Formats: sequence, C-alpha cells, structure tokens
Amino acid sequence: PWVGPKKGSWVKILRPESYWFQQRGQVVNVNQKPEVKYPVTVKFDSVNYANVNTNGYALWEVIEAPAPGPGEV
Amino acid sequence: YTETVADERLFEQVYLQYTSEYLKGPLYWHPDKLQGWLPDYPGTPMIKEGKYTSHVIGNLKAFSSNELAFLSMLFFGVGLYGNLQFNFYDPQWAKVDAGGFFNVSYIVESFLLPISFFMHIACYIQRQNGK
Amino acid sequence: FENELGVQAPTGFFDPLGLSSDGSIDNFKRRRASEIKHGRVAMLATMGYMTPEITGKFPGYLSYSQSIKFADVPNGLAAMSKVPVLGWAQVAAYGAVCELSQDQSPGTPGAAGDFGFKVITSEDEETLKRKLNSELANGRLAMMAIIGLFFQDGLTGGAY
Amino acid sequence: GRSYLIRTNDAAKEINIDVPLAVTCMASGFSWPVAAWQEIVNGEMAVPNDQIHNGGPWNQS
Amino acid sequence: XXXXXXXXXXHPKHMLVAGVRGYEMEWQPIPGDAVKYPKPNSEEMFKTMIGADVETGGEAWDPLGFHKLFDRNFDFNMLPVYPHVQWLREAEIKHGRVCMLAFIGCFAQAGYHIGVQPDWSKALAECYASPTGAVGLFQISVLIGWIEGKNYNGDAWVGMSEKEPGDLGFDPAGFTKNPDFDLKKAQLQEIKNGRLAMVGCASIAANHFIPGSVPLL
Ligand SMILES: CC(=O)O[C@H]1CC(C)(C)C(=C=C/C(C)=C/C=C/C=C/C=C(C)/C=C2C=C(/C=C/[C@@]34O[C@]3(C)C[C@@H](O)CC4(C)C)C(=O)O/2)[C@](C)(O)C1
Repeated sequence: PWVGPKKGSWVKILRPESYWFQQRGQVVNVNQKPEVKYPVTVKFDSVNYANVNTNGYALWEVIEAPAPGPGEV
Repeated sequence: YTETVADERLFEQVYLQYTSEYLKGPLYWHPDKLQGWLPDYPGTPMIKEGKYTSHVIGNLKAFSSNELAFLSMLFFGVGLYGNLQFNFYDPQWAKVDAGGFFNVSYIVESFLLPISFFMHIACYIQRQNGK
Repeated sequence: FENELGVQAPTGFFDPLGLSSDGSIDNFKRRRASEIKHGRVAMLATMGYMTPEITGKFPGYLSYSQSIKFADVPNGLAAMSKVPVLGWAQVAAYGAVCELSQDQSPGTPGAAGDFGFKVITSEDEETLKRKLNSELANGRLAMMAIIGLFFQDGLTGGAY
Repeated sequence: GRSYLIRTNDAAKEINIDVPLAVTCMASGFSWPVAAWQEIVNGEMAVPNDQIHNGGPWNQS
Repeated sequence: XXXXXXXXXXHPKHMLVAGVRGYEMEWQPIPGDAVKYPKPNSEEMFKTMIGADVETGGEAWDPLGFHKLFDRNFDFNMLPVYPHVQWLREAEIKHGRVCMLAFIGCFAQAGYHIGVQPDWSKALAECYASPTGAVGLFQISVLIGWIEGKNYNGDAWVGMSEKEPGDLGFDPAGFTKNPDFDLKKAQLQEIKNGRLAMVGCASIAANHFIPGSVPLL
C-alpha cells in the first residue's frame, strides 16, 4: 500500500522555515520505510540560497496541491 | 513493536491535546493566568460567544436596552444642541472676550455628545444580550 | 373582529370601509394600540385647549433666556410657532421616556392601572369591560373634538 | 514585462530573450488600462497569500 | 492503492485564513459592521439579482466588474474591503429613492415655497445657517437617523443580510401586496426610475457647477 503523495504529483510545502513554504514542487520519490521521519522528496524550480532545488519533507508537510500554472509559484 | 516516527508524532498530538486542555483549568497556576493577565477577571467576563457580555458596560450592565436608547438619544440631542449653540449659533466668544462669562449650560451640555456615542454603543451591547 | 372592546351602543362593528375585514389579528392589535394612544393623547389635548384658555396660565416664564412668559404664549395653534423650539423637542423627550417606561405587557395597551402612573386592574370583569369601553368612547370623542378645536382655531382667529 | 514573464515561465527565456515574443508583448501592452482592470476584477492578477511565501516564521515552539 | 494518512500525520493546510478563527478561538465581537464569516458569492448572486434590462444587453450589466470585487477580497488581502452585491443593491435603491425625491424637490423649490428662500444648490447651507422657525432640519435629520438606525442593512456588506435589499417593509397602501403581481417587474420599474433620477440629479449638480455642461439648466 503506497503511502504519501504519488510520484510526480505536485505538493504544497507546509514547513514554515522552508525556503519554499507555501510553494509547490514535484514529488521525486517517497520513502516507504515507516522508520523514516522525512520520507517525501520534493524538487523545485526555484533554488534556495544554497543553490539546492530539492529537499526531503515529512509526511505532514505536503498537501498535494494542483499544478502551478502560468506565472505562479 | 518499534516506535516509528508516526507513533512519536501521535504521542506529540495526544500530549498536546491533553495538556492544552489541562493548563486552562484551575490546576496549572502560571503567571500569565493572573488577574490583569490573559484570563478575564473572576466575576466580570467581558467576551463570551463572540459577543460583548453585559459586564463590558460596567455599572450600566443593569440598565435596560430601552433606557440606554432613550439616554443615548437624549444625550445626543442635548450635546449637539450645546455644540451648535456654542460654536455657530449664539457664539460665546465675543461675550466672554468683553469680560463676560460662558453660558455654563452650553459647556455642560456639549460634553454629552461623546457620552451619547458611548451610550448608544452600550444600548446596542445590551440589546444583543437580550437585556 | 367584533366582540372586541369598542362596540357598545350607537353602532356595532362600525367599519363602513372595512379595513378590518381581512381579519389580520396582528394588524388589529396595532390599530387598537394606535386608536387608544391617539385618544389618550387627544383627551389630554382637549384638556390642553380648555384650561389655558379660561385660567391657569402658569405664573413664570417657561423661557427665561427669551424672556417669554406663559401668559405671553397664545393658546391653541399659534403656540407651536411661539413656544420656544427647545420646549417642543423636550416634550418629545418626555413623551419618549414614557414611551419606554410604559412597557406593554400583553397584546393591547396595558400595565398602568385605571390611569395610575403600581396600581392593579379593575378585577370585576363587568367593570373591566365597561371602563375599557368608556376609555375608547371618550378617546374617540376627544379625537373628533381636538381636530374640531384645531378647525375652530383656524376659522375664528384665537382658539375661541 | 509582466506579460512576457507570464508567457515565458522559464529562466532560460530571461537571459536569452525570445525577441519575437518580447516585441509581441511590447506592442500588446497598449491596452493595459483595460486588460489589467479586467484581470483585477476577474481574479487573474492577484494571488491568494496562501500560494506565495509569506515570509520568515515568527513562531512555532 | 494509496494508504490513508492517519489524523496523527495529517496536514493543517491553509483553510484557516485571517478572516476566520484559527485553530480554536472566537473572533472579536464587533458591533454593527462586517460580522460573521464571509463566503465568496457576490458574482453568483449578482447573476440572479434583478435590474438587468434591454437598454444595455439584457444580462447582468456590469462592465468594470464592480460586483466581483467582493469575491476578489479573498484573493487580495483575504479581507472584505469591497462590499458584496447585497450592499451594492442597498446603495442602488437608497440612491434611487433619494434621487427620485430630490429631483422633484429641485423642480418644486424652483416654483414653490413655504413660510427660507435661497436657490436650490444653497438651500440646505442657508437653512443650516439661519434658524428662526427652522426646526424642520432637526425633524428631517431625526427621521433620517431613526429610519436608517432601524433599517440599517444588517450584514449586507458580506452578503448575509436576512432582509431583502431595499425591503424596508414600507408598503402602506397595499400597492403590490399581491402574491407576485410580477413583483420582479415592479422592482425593475423602481430600479429603472431610480437610476434615471440618479442621472438627472448628477446632471443638475454637474451643470450648476460646470456652466454649459448639460444642455439646459
Ligand atoms: C389600505 C389603507 O387604507 O392603508 C392605510 C390605512 C391606515 C393604517 C389607516 C393609514 C392611515 C392613516 C392616515 C392616512 C392618516 C391621515 C392623517 C390626516 C391628517 C389630518 C390633518 C393634517 C389635519 C388638518 C387640519 C387642518 C386645518 C386647516 C386650517 O387651519 C388652517 C390651516 C387655516 C384655517 O383658516 C382653515 C383650516 C381648514 C381650519 C389642516 O390643514 O390639516 C395608512 C398608513 O395610510 C395606510
């Protein structure tokens, strides 16, 4: 039984200290081990100050938002 | 059984939900729970049900809505009369300039306009609570 | 709407133009309260035309600033342009406080005793209806009288 | 500028300008006082605050 | 098959906005103002409101989209700064009534008088500057105060007015107490006449201060 958002599905970030808070990014993969605290891996078009466009988030920090659309983060 | 991160998060949620309810009770005694701090004064609840309780208007809490409405309109009339009869009609400036004295009735009445404003506010607050 | 107070001797349910054949109970209560209030106002009004005319004419001023005196104010229609306007607005106030001190207990005007403004009712229903009908008949007559005194005042200069 | 940015949702198009599209938007900008208002009232200019980064966190504990 | 996330590991999302209570609280009890929780419905209820007629199209005529600004409030600052269509209709009919009175007032005062005399564009400023038997200003102002203190339009700003817009319950001589009488048609005629009187009053006001603007005075 798959857990978390599907691969390639857009999710809105709910981590307040994240550089992409309330932004959206494609789900690269979700780790299926229940022991992993932050299994969801999300990649973004906008890099942060460390020039990193991907990060691993918790299961409770992604809400499966729709596609961004024209001129929308 | 091993404690997965989901189980730890579940314990976090249970602990927070229980403790946030417990600390509101009479068994936590934090300085932020003193009188003059966040909680309302014991016998004088200000806001309940998202409506100004009758205790907001202080000593007027026992007044009826009709009494407050009558006082509000009467004070509005008297204070507006005083202001208009002191500023524009029957000016007192020339009379007091030549050594005279103010018409004390005008001065006393003119202070009843903001009193009337707050009186009609209190009338509405009383009407909301059904008093 | 017959069997309600108001139908006594010279006419029964009087309505020539209807206005109550609809049977709206809420409408009748408001009309009844209006009819009684007008009468009650008119009855004091008819007293207000008789007394200052013949005598009374309260000693004093009624306006110390304008130097008016009660004797100066003409009786009847001409007063409402001679009584200082501050007096009329205060009459509206004294009416209002009693409009919000004479609270209504049931459906139609009540809660003052015979005219006692805590007095109690007339108890015996025969007197309860007889006095209530007497108030209505007196009030209606005064209503017709005060407009007649208004017309008489206009027709013949002063109030009489 | 806003029209070009909306129609080129890529960083590659900001360093290497799509000149035909750029001049197309430049010529199309004359009707801005009407198109901009029609976008304002029809919910196509602004974006709800819950879709862009509000700012730094000020609380959590 | 995707496993359902337990409530322990669910998400808060951002359904909780600045216009509503947060996790658990009650909003501030404001007196008569925008109260209660707003919901987007202005444009939708605007397409059901009557007033549209064949002079301009036949559907809901609103270029500039002033109706929709309430629905946008949620996108903008998430605050109902712009009124709902219910408040807009209340303003519609209030302006219409006031104009239908005011236009014939302008006409009558230029041809009628009572026992002070001063133009029409300076009649009020004169009456507010020379009281001799002019308690009529007091009576008119207290009537206005009582009327729109009693008939203050509830919570029309956020579209939650229980009273139908413009329905003050003033139908003394049973003019349209009929079950429908096409009450839509009577209301439409009222709105058309109110708009016409608004245009007339605007024409007169703009002409008196811009000479030769509107044909005839
Ligand atoms: C379906 C239906 O019917 O619904 C209706 C039913 C209801 C509820 C009953 C109803 C109502 C009530 C109504 C109409 C009230 C009517 C009011 C009438 C007012 C009367 C007045 C002003 C009296 C006068 C007296 C005057 C005197 C004038 C003179 O002194 C003058 C100057 C000069 C003198 O030389 C000559 C003079 C001649 C002596 C004057 O000029 O005026 C309502 C609300 O309308 C709805």
